[PDB]
Amino acid sequence: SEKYFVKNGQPHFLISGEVHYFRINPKLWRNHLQLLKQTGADTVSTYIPWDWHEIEEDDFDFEGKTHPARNLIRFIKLCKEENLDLIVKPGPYILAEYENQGLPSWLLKKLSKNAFALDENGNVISPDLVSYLSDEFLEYTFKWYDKVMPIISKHQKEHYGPITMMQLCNEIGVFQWLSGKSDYNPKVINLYKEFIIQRYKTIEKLNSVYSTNYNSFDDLKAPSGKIKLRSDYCAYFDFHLFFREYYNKYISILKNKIRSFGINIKLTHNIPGWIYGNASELPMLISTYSEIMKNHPDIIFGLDHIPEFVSFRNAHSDLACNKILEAMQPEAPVWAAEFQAGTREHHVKAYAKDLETFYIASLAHGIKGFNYYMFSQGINPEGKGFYGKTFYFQTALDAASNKLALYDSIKKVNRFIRKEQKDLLRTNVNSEICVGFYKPYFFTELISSQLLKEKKLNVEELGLYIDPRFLREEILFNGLLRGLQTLNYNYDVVDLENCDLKSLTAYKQLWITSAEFMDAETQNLLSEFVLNGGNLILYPAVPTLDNYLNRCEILKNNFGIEFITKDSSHKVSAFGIEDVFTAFSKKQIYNDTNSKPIAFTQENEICGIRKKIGKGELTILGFAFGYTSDEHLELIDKLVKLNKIKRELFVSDKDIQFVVRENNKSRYIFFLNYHNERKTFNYRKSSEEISIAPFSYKVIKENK
Amino acid sequence: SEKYFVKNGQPHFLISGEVHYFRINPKLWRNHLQLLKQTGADTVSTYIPWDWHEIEEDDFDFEGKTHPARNLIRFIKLCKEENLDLIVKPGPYILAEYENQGLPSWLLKKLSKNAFALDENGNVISPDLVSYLSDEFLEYTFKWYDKVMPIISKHQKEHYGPITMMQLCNEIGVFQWLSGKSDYNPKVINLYKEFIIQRYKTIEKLNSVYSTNYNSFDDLKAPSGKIKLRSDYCAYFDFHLFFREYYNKYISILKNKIRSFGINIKLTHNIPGWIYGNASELPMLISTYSEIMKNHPDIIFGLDHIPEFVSFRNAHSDLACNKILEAMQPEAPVWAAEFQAGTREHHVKAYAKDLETFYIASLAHGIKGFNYYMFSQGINPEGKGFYGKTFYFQTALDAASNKLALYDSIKKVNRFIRKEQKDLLRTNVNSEICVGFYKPYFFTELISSQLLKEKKLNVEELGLYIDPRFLREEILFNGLLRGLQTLNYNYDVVDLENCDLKSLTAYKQLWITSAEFMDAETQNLLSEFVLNGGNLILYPAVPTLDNYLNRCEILKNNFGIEFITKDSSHKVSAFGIEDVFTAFSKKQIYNDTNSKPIAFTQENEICGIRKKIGKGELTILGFAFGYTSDEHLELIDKLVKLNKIKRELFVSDKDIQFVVRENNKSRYIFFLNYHNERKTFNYRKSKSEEISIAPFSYKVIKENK
Repeated sequence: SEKYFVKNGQPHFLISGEVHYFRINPKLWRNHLQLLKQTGADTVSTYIPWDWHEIEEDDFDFEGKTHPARNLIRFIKLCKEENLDLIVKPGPYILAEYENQGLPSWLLKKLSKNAFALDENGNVISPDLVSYLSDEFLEYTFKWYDKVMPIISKHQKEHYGPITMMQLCNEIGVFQWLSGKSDYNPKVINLYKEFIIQRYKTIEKLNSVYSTNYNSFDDLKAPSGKIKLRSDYCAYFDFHLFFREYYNKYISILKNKIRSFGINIKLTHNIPGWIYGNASELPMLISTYSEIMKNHPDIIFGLDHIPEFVSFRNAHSDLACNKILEAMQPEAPVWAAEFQAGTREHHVKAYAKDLETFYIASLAHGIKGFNYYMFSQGINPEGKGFYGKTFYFQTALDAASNKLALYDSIKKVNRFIRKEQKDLLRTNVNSEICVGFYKPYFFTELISSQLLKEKKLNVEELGLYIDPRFLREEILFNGLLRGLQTLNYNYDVVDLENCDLKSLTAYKQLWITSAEFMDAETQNLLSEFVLNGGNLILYPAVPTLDNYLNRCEILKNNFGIEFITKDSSHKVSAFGIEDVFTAFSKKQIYNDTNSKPIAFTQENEICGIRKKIGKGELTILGFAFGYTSDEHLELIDKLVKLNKIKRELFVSDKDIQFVVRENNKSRYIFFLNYHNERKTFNYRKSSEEISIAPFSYKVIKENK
Repeated sequence: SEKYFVKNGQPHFLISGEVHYFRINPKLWRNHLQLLKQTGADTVSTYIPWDWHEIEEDDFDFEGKTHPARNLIRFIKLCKEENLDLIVKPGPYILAEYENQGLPSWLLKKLSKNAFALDENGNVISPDLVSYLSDEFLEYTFKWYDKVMPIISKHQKEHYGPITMMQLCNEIGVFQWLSGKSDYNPKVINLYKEFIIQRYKTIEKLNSVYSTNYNSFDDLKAPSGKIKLRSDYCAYFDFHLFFREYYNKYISILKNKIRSFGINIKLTHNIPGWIYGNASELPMLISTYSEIMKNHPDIIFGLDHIPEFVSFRNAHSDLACNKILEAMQPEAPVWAAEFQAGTREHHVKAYAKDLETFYIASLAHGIKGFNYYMFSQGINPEGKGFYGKTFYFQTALDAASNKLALYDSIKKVNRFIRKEQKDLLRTNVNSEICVGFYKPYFFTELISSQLLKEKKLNVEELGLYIDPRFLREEILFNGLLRGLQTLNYNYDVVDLENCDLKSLTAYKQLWITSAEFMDAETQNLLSEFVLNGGNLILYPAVPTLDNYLNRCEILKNNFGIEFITKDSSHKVSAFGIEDVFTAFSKKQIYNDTNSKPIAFTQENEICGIRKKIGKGELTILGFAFGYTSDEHLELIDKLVKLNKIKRELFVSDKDIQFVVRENNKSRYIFFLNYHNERKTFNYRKSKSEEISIAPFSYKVIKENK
């Protein structure tokens, strides 16, 4: 049932620590590794920076010939001697606050202009930003691979070396997220043209979907600038699809090259997106990897969790991310490839007592393995740091291997995980609620994000009122998912793309946060789900358009729904809850023939109905709410209770969060106090009186 | 030397609690007032909502004829019976999470289009957002004042009523700021044209400053859209100067109207700007009040502090805000008109143990009075809540008057205040460091802010590289001021506008965070400061332009500086500190003439010097740093120590914050732990005392003599 790492044919909790040999005095390599093993960690993880080892063109030092900290071979030997497995990350990009993001200075100086990512005017975006599919870039990457990959191949577990996994590059696409800028390198744009011809076949077909007036594919230009027309939206939508395919073409080239060295170990990639201690943008970054995840069952994506603190302000972020990755990557364990230990930023403190609670919360929230990033602080050699001499602060170990406050917290958590892993890894939560993940709402990193200064997507110019990023961040991520977690209702997430109806029948309710657009396949899926006996909760809009903003009213028609969109006060009443604040003046007002009205505008127009369709049940709310009042928690609670869903426990203090994880034999109850208040409470199934410190936890075991 | 409130010729710490009579069962008003008085509070504060009392047009209820909680008159009488003084706040705007921000529904339905704030297209920005000088808006406002002001006048302290203070309107500009758009209403555009004609006299003089080619003032239009030319920047700069006059005209009209009722009590206004628990934009909002604070010595501005939590992430916001209000309003005590109690937002928790530390930190940080907002929870009657039925959570009292967890925290703090106020209010911190506040850098709410929808200002298009909002947010507010507080160096802030040289000579160092532009008056002031014996630290730029981006090289010439601007690595070395990360590739490279070079680029070019000039000292760094690395604290520490400034205490844990306040009689040592760590440390005045402090907690030590 559960997915988990395995060691010696038994469940294994992967405990890795990140230790950058190239940033640590080599006299202290053994001490760092011993102190890491002594916490109960089983694995160590590092970058192998191209710039650090190809010191000049075709001059490689992996043995400390030119700098003792270039002795990669010795570091691998010490990992083996100190009984740690090793994760290696040879790039070619490593980021990691390393100058030029790990690319050699000599390479960036030598590359032709056409090897760089270019803006729409043919100017170099950044002196350290190559075009991923540049011939010259891949030729040099391949020569780096020809030197580092034989070493990695020799030192795999197979050959009783320590190497058990390898990351390909680092956060593919990250520079487009950070800048909001696409690569317009003509070679990229040629691949985009081929993608469009492949997709539409004829200019007439393209013109019919986009409402363009092209005489041929020769008329077609890559989109740029603000979206003013529905045709611009269409072109940008497909440009996002193209980048997902392009990142798959890149990682496939690296993967096939790596496999040519007989490297048969597990391959990895990593997903960023936390900002200022919350992760509502991370699902957008998950969505950039949609094509890789479809085409590579053998590449495990892990999460980069950067909470910064642990409170009710961010309690919901890690769980939502873990659940969305599980939806998109069901056949691999959910693990944190970069699991905050200390802080990248001196002024952004990472307290041991916060991170200890985050580590236990992560267990509650289904994490199956993690890599403490950074377990060991580093000192940048020889000028090579982008930001200062020091790499991370408040780590488990400083760069000199001094133990810091976090060390004892990691040892304590690791001791618990080792004691419990055989049973804990085989537990799941009993979710009766399923929440739909509609990937096209997330396809906006070039047009609408938390990092994009000037928004290119303004849906009011397109004749729309529900912005997909507002919906996915405030109505879904910070709204419904935060509210369910706060109310201690389990949910699962499901990827609606190519979704199997049979998997939806497990759940008592499916929740769909819908904008005005949804593709035919998803409208058909939801239609069949209800007609066959499913209970659907759908808000804030019945969709009437497809992904290209062309008419598509399958779900509306199948469900017998009629509506007019009308302006009214932001507040509605719903299920007898007065003064429910909603996001929009515009609301769907429903015809109530064969329906039960359950929500009303200030002038008593019907903005929500319940209906029986076939064997199933529909609840439609023509208004948007997230979680910004107690009325929103009341409404989510009432909606869940329509299908008689119960929490696992009665807990006397509603502001205690709990997670019950179970299998046939074992139950774990995780109690999490995300508040600056000592809380005393009691619990029972739906003597037993417990006190939890501020920003703390308690784990109870029950035998069944 | 300290400014503080006075009652009967003695220092008085103003302790107010906000209690909304209109959101509380009137049978429980007395119980709320008694429980507030029992915390040691002396004052209660409330809005008087126009929508609540003018129930239809020209139908007024202040006596509970139509709803018991419209009985304002009984609430005033109960304040008197329960020995609480009263602050009243009749609007016209109140915000207060009240439908339509407090304006009557009947009003917003009746007003014509011209009464609203409009975008550059002519469209209504928000259906509750009026244009302040709208003739129609002011006519209805005056009719509301005609009914509420006689009541306020009758119940003033001078007539043995409880009313001691009144707020005019609420956070002027806040509704516009939150909308993310500026007001292009036609009353506004016409007043702007009069403003420009009065400022420049002839189109030729305007053209000489802006480098424009207008044939007449009739050709000049209110600036709109993005700044592409230095002349666009000039137009928007005057547009900012115009809005500061516009807000002064609004408050002036309200004040003159109020005074006509024989209302002689203290008038107030309240300052917005906290966002998600920090206040880096608050200085922008306070700068919009520049002309009010110059023209109205009798209107006391107070701060609206909304920390939400109390940690290292926002520790510097309240002190920086308190210091900037003191700079703009040096003749009145620094007070919080709204001092967070509970939370306005159910999903944004406010923990008693956080706010108790915030209260003590506020005392350390020089606060002289406050109004706990909200002391009492409310329930909206009759659907009046903007966002739900309940008004505030985790307050001192719930709407029923039950004590909640915060009540005992507020009683504890108030007890310490009442025991100590006679001495505590008279205490000062010994500030050897003065930081300059250059208001023009803040004048960007039309073009560049955290809330503005459209970024109109891109300095690179103007041939500049130092953005005034980046400088004031990251180099000054989150950088220098955060760094000085973290290092436990006391600083004062001084407004450079019409600044007296004698008010700068008391300090060992003056720190100026400078862009490439600075007016001739300020360039001249700083020149005289150093020539006369001042010690000046100036970065990241010697300015070479004035506020209209025209040539002004006064300070460069007076300091005998030559420089070229050159691109290099972000990293520099400064005072032997290697790998100091700086914000820009571009840096100032100084000639070494008659100077000591103290900072170097990766190509070892000189990007900082120190020199002696007349009787004074100059330290110039041609690179920008805030506080985003440990090297930045090292660099600030090195700079402070150039003039042998010392901390007041040796403390064994550098992450403990302290403030020493003293007068002739008493010394108070405030220790603040903004970190989630139980800390045990020792200290001594610069045999050591040992202290253990809880996470997110505080200690106060009083010493006699």
